[PDB]
Amino acid sequence: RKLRRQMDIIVSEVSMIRDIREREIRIYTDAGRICRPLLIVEKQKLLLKKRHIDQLKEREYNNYSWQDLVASGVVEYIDTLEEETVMLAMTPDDLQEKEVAYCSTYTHCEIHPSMILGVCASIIPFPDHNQSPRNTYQSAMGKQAMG
Amino acid sequence: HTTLRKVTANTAIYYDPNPQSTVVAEDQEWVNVISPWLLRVELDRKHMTDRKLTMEQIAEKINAGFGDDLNCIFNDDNAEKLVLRIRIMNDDDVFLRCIESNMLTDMTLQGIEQISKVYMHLPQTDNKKKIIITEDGEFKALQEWILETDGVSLMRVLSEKDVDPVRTTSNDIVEIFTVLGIEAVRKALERELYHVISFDGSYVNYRHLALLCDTMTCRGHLMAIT
Amino acid sequence: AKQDVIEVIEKAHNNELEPTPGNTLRQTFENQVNRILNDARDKTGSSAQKSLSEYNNFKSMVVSGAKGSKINISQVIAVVGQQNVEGKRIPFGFKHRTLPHFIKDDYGPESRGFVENSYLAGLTPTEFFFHAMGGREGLIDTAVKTAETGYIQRRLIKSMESVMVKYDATVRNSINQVVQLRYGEDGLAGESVEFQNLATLK
Amino acid sequence: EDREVLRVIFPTGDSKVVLPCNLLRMIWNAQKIFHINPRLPSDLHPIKVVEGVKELSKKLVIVNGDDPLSRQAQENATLLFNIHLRSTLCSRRMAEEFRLS
Amino acid sequence: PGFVGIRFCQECNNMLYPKEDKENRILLYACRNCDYQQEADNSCIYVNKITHEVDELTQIIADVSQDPTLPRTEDHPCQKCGHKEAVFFQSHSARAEDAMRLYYVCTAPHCGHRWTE
Amino acid sequence: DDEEETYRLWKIRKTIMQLCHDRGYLVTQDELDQTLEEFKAQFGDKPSEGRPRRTDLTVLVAHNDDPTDQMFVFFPEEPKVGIKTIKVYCQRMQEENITRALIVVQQGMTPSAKQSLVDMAPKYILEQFLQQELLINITEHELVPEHVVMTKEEVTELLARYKLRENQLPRIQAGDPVARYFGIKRGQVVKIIRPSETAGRYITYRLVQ
Amino acid sequence: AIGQRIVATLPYIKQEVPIIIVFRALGFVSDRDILEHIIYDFEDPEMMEMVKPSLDEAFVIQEQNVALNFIGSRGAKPGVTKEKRIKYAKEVLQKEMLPHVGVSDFCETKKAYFLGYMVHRLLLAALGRRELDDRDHYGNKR
Ligand SMILES: [Zn+2]
Ligand SMILES: [Zn+2]
Repeated sequence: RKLRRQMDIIVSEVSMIRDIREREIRIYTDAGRICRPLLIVEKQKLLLKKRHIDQLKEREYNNYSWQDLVASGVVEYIDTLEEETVMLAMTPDDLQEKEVAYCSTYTHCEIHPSMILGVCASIIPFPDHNQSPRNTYQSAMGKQAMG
Repeated sequence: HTTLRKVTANTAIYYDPNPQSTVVAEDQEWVNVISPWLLRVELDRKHMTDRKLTMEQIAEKINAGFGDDLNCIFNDDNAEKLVLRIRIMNDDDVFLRCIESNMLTDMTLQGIEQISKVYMHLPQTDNKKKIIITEDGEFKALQEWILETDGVSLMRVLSEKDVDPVRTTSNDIVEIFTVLGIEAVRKALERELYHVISFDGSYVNYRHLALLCDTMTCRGHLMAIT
Repeated sequence: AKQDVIEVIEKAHNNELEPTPGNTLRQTFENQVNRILNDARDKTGSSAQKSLSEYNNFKSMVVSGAKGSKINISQVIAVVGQQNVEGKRIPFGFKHRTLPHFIKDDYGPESRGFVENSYLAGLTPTEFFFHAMGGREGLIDTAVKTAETGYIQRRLIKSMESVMVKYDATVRNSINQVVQLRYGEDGLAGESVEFQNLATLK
Repeated sequence: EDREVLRVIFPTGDSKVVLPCNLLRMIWNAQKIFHINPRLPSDLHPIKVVEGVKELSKKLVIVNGDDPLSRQAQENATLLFNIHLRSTLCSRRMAEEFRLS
Repeated sequence: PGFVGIRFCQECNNMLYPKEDKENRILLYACRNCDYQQEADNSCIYVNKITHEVDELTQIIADVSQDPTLPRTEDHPCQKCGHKEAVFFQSHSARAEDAMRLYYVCTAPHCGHRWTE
Repeated sequence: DDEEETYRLWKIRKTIMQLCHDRGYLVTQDELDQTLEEFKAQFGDKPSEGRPRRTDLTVLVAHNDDPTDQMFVFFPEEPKVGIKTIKVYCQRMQEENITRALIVVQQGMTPSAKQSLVDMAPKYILEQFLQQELLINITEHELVPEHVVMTKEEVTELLARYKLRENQLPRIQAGDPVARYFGIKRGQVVKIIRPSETAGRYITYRLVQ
Repeated sequence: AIGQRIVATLPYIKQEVPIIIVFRALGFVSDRDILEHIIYDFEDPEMMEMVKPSLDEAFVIQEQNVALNFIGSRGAKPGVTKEKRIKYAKEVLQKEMLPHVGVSDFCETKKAYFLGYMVHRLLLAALGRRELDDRDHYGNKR
C-alpha cells in the first residue's frame, strides 16, 4: 500500500487483497478489472486537506491535476475484490466524528455518493425521491429525447 | 420418516479381541455378558425422547432387518450414555463399515418412507376447520388438530389407526388417480385449480373450471395438456 | 421498533432466544425481526392515515378507488419500508455483509434493507441502492412472466378450441364425444347469473 | 326436506351462491312498480303463492322430455334454483316480509 | 471419543491399513506395498460424528483481530491479559446447524485469546 | 406384533363385507358392522401361529336376487402367491358350481399367475386385490362420488334417450380402483351421482374401457 | 459403500480421472509426498478421513508410467502402444492442464502445488470450513 500510493513500482490499477480468515493474499494485474477511486482515511481523518483543494482550485495555472492527487497518496483505485476487505464511509462529516460509536476503524471514504449513478441516470433531478422502476424508465427514455 | 442417522450421536468401530475384554469401560456390558471387530454407536437422549423410542424396538428393527447375522447389545435406559454395540455372528471388516453405512442410510425406525417433514397447527380458515351440525341446526366451527407433510404416500397414510380416511386430500393428482380414481381426480383437480385462482381474491366462474377439468378427464386417463 | 430489533439481536447473541417449534434459530430470528418491522410500518402507516385532512388529494383518489392505495400514501408520507429480495432481506452479497459501509455480521434494520425515510424526505444512498435492488426483482418478473403465460394460454386453447354447445344443449368436442350433458352442469350461460344467498341454509 | 339437501350439498355452510335471476331485487322492483305500502294487510291469498311456484317450476325447463330419464335430469338441473325459489317465495315470507299483491 | 489419525509406512511412505492378527488377536497396521507392519496403540479405526457438535474455537485464527471491517467492544475484556478491546464475529461457517453465538478474539497483539459467551 | 395384524385383518374383513354389500351380494348387518371384539373372539386373537390363521376365515357369499352365483374371497398365507398356489383355488372353483372370487394377496402377485388370471377369465371371472389396498373403503372418501352400475336395459334406454353411440360417452379404464372395486368388465356403463355447486345434483355416465 | 471419492475432469480426456492418479502421473511416486501438497497440516484428522477414500481407490498404481497409460487410454486420441499413450498424456499434463502456472521444461512441482491447492480448496468447502463462491459476484468477472 505504501508503494501503490507512491507509484514507485506498482501502478494504480494493480489490486492487493489480503484475506485474513483464509490466510491467502492475492495480487491482480490483469485487464478488465473494474475499479473506482476512493479517498484515503488514516486514524479517523482524511488525507485530503485544505492545501490540496487550494492548489487544485487554481488549476490551469498550477495544473495540480487528478494525477498529482493520485501521486500524493490521497486517492486510490479500488476494484471489487479489494472492496470486500475494506471499510468505507459515505460522508466524512457524518461518519467520522465522536458519537455513539459504530465502526471507528474506517479505511476509505467516498467522494460523492451520486457517482454510483451512470450517464442517463445522472440527469434525473431528485432521483432518491422517486420509486425505482421510474428511474429505470427515465434512464431508458433519456436516450430517446430530441436535442 | 426416521432413520438411524436422526437419533445417533456418533459411530466408532473398535477391534476388541474378547467380548468380555471391553476396551471401553462399560460395566453394563460386564453384567450383560463370535467375532472381535465390533461397532459402537452413541445415540442422544433428545431425538430418542422426542419420538419416544426404546433400544428394544431398535434392536428388534436390526434383528428383523438383517436377521441373526449379528447381535446388538444395548444399554438399559438408565445411564447418561445411550450406547449399543454390534458384532457379527459366525470381506472381513470393510463389510462391517459397509453395513454401517447401509444401516445408517435407511432403516425406518419410525415413520413411513417418502414423507420427510410433518408439521402441526390449528387451522384458522373455516373450510379447513371441522364443521358439524348441532342439535339446533347450527354449524359450529370446531378447531381440531390437523397436520401437513412435506412428502406424500396417501395410501400408507390413510391405512392407519386414528387417521381420518374421509377428508385427507393430498395435493398430487397422479397419486389420487392411482389411489382414488378418475372422478376423485376431477374434484381434486378442480379444488387445486380453484385454489390458485382464488388465492389472489379474484373470481372465475364454475363453468370454465368445470369444463377444463372435464375435457382433461373425459377419457378415463389423465390427458395432460401438452 | 429499531431499539426492539437491537434487544432481539442481543437475546440472539447471548443464546437467550428459544427456537419456535417447526423452525430453526435462523428462521425464528428472521420471523421476529420481520414482525417488528412490519408492525412498525403498519403503525406508522395508520398514524399517517389518521393525520390526513378532508381536503387531501391523495385521499380524494384512494377513497374513490380511482388510483393508488392506502399503502402508497403511507409510503410517500411516512415510511417506504423494508426492501426484500425473494422474500428475504437484502442478502450478504459481500463477505458476511451487504455493502462496504457496514460492519460484518450486522443484522440491523438499516444494514439489511429497511428504509426509515419516506419519498418526501428522500433516501440515503444505501437505502437508494437497496430500493433499486428491490424494484429490479419485480422488473425482472414482469419480463419473465409473459413468455410463460402466453404459452399456457395457447396450450390451453389448442386442447379445447372445438368444444361447443350443440342443439341437444349437450357439450361435445369435434368428434361428438360428449363432455357434459348440460353446459356448466345447469345449461346456463355465464354472463346472466349473479350472486345470491340461500336463506334456508344456516 | 330441501334444507337437509342443501346441508349435504353445501358442507361448511356458505349461503353465497351463483344463480340466474336476482329474486330479492326482482321482488323489490315489484314493490316499486305496484306501490305496495307494507303497513297494510296484503291482498294475496297464500294458496296462490304455492300453486304459482308449483306452476313456475313446471315452466322452467332445461332438459326436455317426459320419460323418467329426462324428468330426473330436469329435476337435477333445476334443483338448486328451485330450492332457492321455494325458499324465497314462501307464503309466510310473502305474507310477512314482502307484502305483494 | 476423539478423531482417528492416518499413520504412514516408514519404509515406502504409503497409507497403512488395519488388519487383525488372528493368532494373537491383535490389531496391526500393514502396508499394501511392503511387508512393514506395526502394532496399534489406539484401537479405534473409523470414527464418525453425525451430530457433529464442533468447537469453532479450534478453527479461529488470532490474525482476524487485524480486520478493519469487524466490530469490537470494550464491554467484554480479555480473560487472559485483561485487555478491553475484543473483536467479535459469528460462526462464519456453513453447516453450523443453528448458531448465532458470538466468538470474541482479543486485540492488543500476541495475546490472541479466543472465547465464547 | 399380534394386535396390529389382528386390527389389520379386522379392517380387511370389514372392507370386504362393505365390498360385497355394495356389489350386491347378500350379507347381513351383523357382519357388516361388527366391532374388533367380535372378530377377536370369533377368530382367536393370535394371527402368528394360532387360531386366526388364513384359509378357514375366507368369506363366501351369494347374490341377492338369486343364490346361484356365488362369490368367494381367499386370503392366501403366502406373501407372494404363485401359479401352484392359485390352481389349488381354481380347483376349488371347478369343484364347486361357482364362477368367480377374490384373492386378497399380502405382497405383490407374481406376473405369471396374473397372466393365468387373464387366461381362464372368460370361464372364471376372478380378480385380485392387495392388502395395503384394502385397509380403506375408498368409496367412503369425500372426493369419491356415488358410483352405480347400470343394467343393460337401462343402458339401452340411456343411448336411446340422448341418441348417441356407445363410444361417444365419457369413459373410465378398467384398472382404476373404483371400477376394480365394484368389479366390472368393459362395455358396461356406470352412473356417477355427485353434488354440484352450480345446480344441485349432477349425474354423468362413464363407460368402462 | 466407501463414499466421497475425488475425481478430476481435465481437458482432452473423455472420462474423469481420480486425482491420486494425476499426482502419480505428474511425477510423485509416494503417498505422503502427494498428501503434503494437499493437506498442509497433518494434525487435522477431518481432512484425513475425507481424503482417504480417493486414496484407497488407487492403491493399484504405484508408479508414473502406468498412470500415464491410465490417462492416455481415456484420451481423445487413444494411443495404440504403451509409448504413445505416455507421449499423449505427457503432452496433456505438460501443456493442456494449468498453463498459468507454467509451460516449460520442469514445472511439475509448481503445477502439483496448484493442483493440491485446488483439492484443498475443494475439501474446505466440502467440510464447511469456507463458503462457496458466488457466480454473480462481479469481482469474479472480467
Ligand atoms: Zn509400506
Ligand atoms: Zn487479551
